[PDB]
Amino acid sequence: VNDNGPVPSPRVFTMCDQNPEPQVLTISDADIPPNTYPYKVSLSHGSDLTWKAELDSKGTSMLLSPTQQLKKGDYSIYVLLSDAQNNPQLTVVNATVCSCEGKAIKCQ
Ligand SMILES: *[C@@H]1O[C@H](CO)[C@@H](O)[C@H](O)[C@H]1NC(C)=O
Ligand SMILES: *[C@@H]1O[C@H](CO)[C@@H](O)[C@H](O)[C@H]1NC(C)=O
Ligand SMILES: [Ca+2]
Ligand SMILES: [Ca+2]
Repeated sequence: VNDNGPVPSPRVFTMCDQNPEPQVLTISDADIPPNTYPYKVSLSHGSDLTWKAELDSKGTSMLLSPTQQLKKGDYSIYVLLSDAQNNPQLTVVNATVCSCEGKAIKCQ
Protein backbone atom coordinates (compact mmCIF):
# COMPACT_ATOMS: atom_id res chain seq x y z
CA VAL A 1 0.00 0.00 0.00
CA ASN A 2 1.36 3.52 -0.52
CA ASP A 3 1.30 4.76 3.09
CA ASN A 4 4.00 7.33 3.64
CA GLY A 5 5.17 10.12 1.36
CA PRO A 6 8.55 11.76 0.36
CA VAL A 7 11.07 13.29 2.82
CA PRO A 8 14.37 15.36 2.75
CA SER A 9 17.71 13.79 3.71
CA PRO A 10 19.59 16.39 5.73
CA ARG A 11 17.44 18.49 8.06
CA VAL A 12 19.93 21.18 9.09
CA PHE A 13 22.28 23.23 6.96
CA THR A 14 25.22 25.48 7.42
CA MET A 15 24.86 28.06 4.68
CA CYS A 16 27.40 30.69 4.03
CA ASP A 17 27.22 34.49 3.73
CA GLN A 18 28.78 36.21 0.71
CA ASN A 19 27.81 33.52 -1.84
CA PRO A 20 26.38 30.20 -0.49
CA GLU A 21 26.55 27.27 -2.92
CA PRO A 22 23.49 25.00 -3.49
CA GLN A 23 22.44 23.10 -0.38
CA VAL A 24 22.09 19.52 -1.58
CA LEU A 25 19.04 17.74 -0.19
CA THR A 26 17.39 14.49 -1.26
CA ILE A 27 14.20 12.43 -1.07
CA SER A 28 13.12 9.07 0.45
CA ASP A 29 9.87 7.03 0.48
CA ALA A 30 8.98 4.11 2.79
CA ASP A 31 6.86 2.62 0.09
CA ILE A 32 7.62 0.06 -2.48
CA PRO A 33 7.61 0.89 -6.24
CA PRO A 34 5.72 2.35 -8.34
CA ASN A 35 4.65 4.20 -5.18
CA THR A 36 7.87 6.24 -5.01
CA TYR A 37 8.21 6.99 -8.69
CA PRO A 38 9.05 10.66 -9.49
CA TYR A 39 8.33 13.89 -7.75
CA LYS A 40 6.94 17.32 -7.55
CA VAL A 41 8.69 19.76 -5.16
CA SER A 42 6.71 22.62 -3.51
CA LEU A 43 7.48 25.55 -1.18
CA SER A 44 4.54 26.64 1.11
CA HIS A 45 4.39 29.86 3.17
CA GLY A 46 7.94 31.01 2.42
CA SER A 47 7.92 30.21 -1.35
CA ASP A 48 9.67 33.53 -1.28
CA LEU A 49 11.72 34.51 1.90
CA THR A 50 13.65 33.47 -0.97
CA TRP A 51 14.04 29.92 -1.65
CA LYS A 52 14.12 28.17 -4.96
CA ALA A 53 13.62 24.52 -5.56
CA GLU A 54 15.28 21.99 -7.79
CA LEU A 55 15.70 18.41 -8.89
CA ASP A 56 18.79 16.43 -9.79
CA SER A 57 18.58 14.94 -13.28
CA LYS A 58 19.03 11.36 -12.10
CA GLY A 59 15.90 11.85 -9.98
CA THR A 60 16.60 11.63 -6.21
CA SER A 61 18.02 14.92 -4.88
CA MET A 62 16.78 18.50 -4.87
CA LEU A 63 18.78 21.76 -5.21
CA LEU A 64 17.94 24.37 -2.58
CA SER A 65 19.03 27.96 -3.21
CA PRO A 66 17.94 31.42 -1.94
CA THR A 67 17.30 34.38 -4.33
CA GLN A 68 17.82 37.16 -1.69
CA GLN A 69 21.14 38.02 0.12
CA LEU A 70 19.57 37.21 3.52
CA LYS A 71 20.52 37.24 7.18
CA LYS A 72 22.69 35.97 9.97
CA GLY A 73 21.52 32.48 10.95
CA ASP A 74 18.71 30.36 12.41
CA TYR A 75 15.62 30.03 10.17
CA SER A 76 13.56 27.38 8.37
CA ILE A 77 12.16 26.66 4.91
CA TYR A 78 8.79 24.92 4.52
CA VAL A 79 9.06 21.96 2.08
CA LEU A 80 6.30 20.01 0.25
CA LEU A 81 6.58 16.95 -2.08
CA SER A 82 4.51 14.27 -3.80
CA ASP A 83 4.98 10.81 -5.43
CA ALA A 84 1.65 9.49 -6.88
CA GLN A 85 0.85 12.75 -5.25
CA ASN A 86 0.26 11.84 -1.68
CA ASN A 87 1.54 15.30 -1.25
CA PRO A 88 3.75 15.48 1.55
CA GLN A 89 3.94 18.01 3.69
CA LEU A 90 7.11 18.19 4.79
CA THR A 91 8.41 20.76 6.46
CA VAL A 92 10.92 22.68 8.05
CA VAL A 93 14.46 21.90 7.22
CA ASN A 94 15.92 24.73 9.19
CA ALA A 95 18.92 26.72 8.09
CA THR A 96 21.90 27.89 10.16
CA VAL A 97 23.88 30.66 8.42
CA CYS A 98 27.23 32.10 9.61
CA SER A 99 29.68 34.73 7.92
CA CYS A 100 31.22 33.97 4.58
CA GLU A 101 32.00 33.57 0.86
CA GLY A 102 30.60 30.53 -0.94
CA LYS A 103 31.20 27.04 0.33
CA ALA A 104 29.07 25.21 2.82
CA ILE A 105 31.28 25.58 5.92
CA LYS A 106 31.47 24.09 9.47
CA CYS A 107 29.63 26.69 11.60
CA GLN A 108 29.75 28.37 14.98
C1 LIG B 1 17.77 26.56 18.98
O1 LIG B 1 16.49 27.00 18.49
C2 LIG B 1 16.62 28.01 17.50
C3 LIG B 1 15.23 28.50 17.15
O2 LIG B 1 14.69 27.78 16.05
C4 LIG B 1 17.39 27.41 16.32
O3 LIG B 1 17.59 28.41 15.33
C5 LIG B 1 18.74 26.84 16.80
O4 LIG B 1 19.41 26.21 15.72
C6 LIG B 1 18.54 25.85 17.92
N1 LIG B 1 19.80 25.38 18.47
C7 LIG B 1 20.89 26.14 18.40
C8 LIG B 1 22.15 25.57 19.01
O5 LIG B 1 20.91 27.24 17.87
C1 LIG C 1 13.67 24.81 13.21
O1 LIG C 1 14.01 26.07 13.83
C2 LIG C 1 12.85 26.74 14.32
C3 LIG C 1 13.29 28.09 14.83
O2 LIG C 1 13.60 28.05 16.22
C4 LIG C 1 12.20 25.85 15.37
O3 LIG C 1 11.01 26.46 15.84
C5 LIG C 1 11.89 24.46 14.78
O4 LIG C 1 11.37 23.61 15.78
C6 LIG C 1 13.14 23.83 14.19
N1 LIG C 1 12.86 22.57 13.53
C7 LIG C 1 11.66 22.34 13.01
C8 LIG C 1 11.47 21.00 12.33
O5 LIG C 1 10.73 23.13 13.09
CA1 LIG D 1 2.51 0.12 2.59
CA1 LIG E 1 4.78 6.82 -0.99
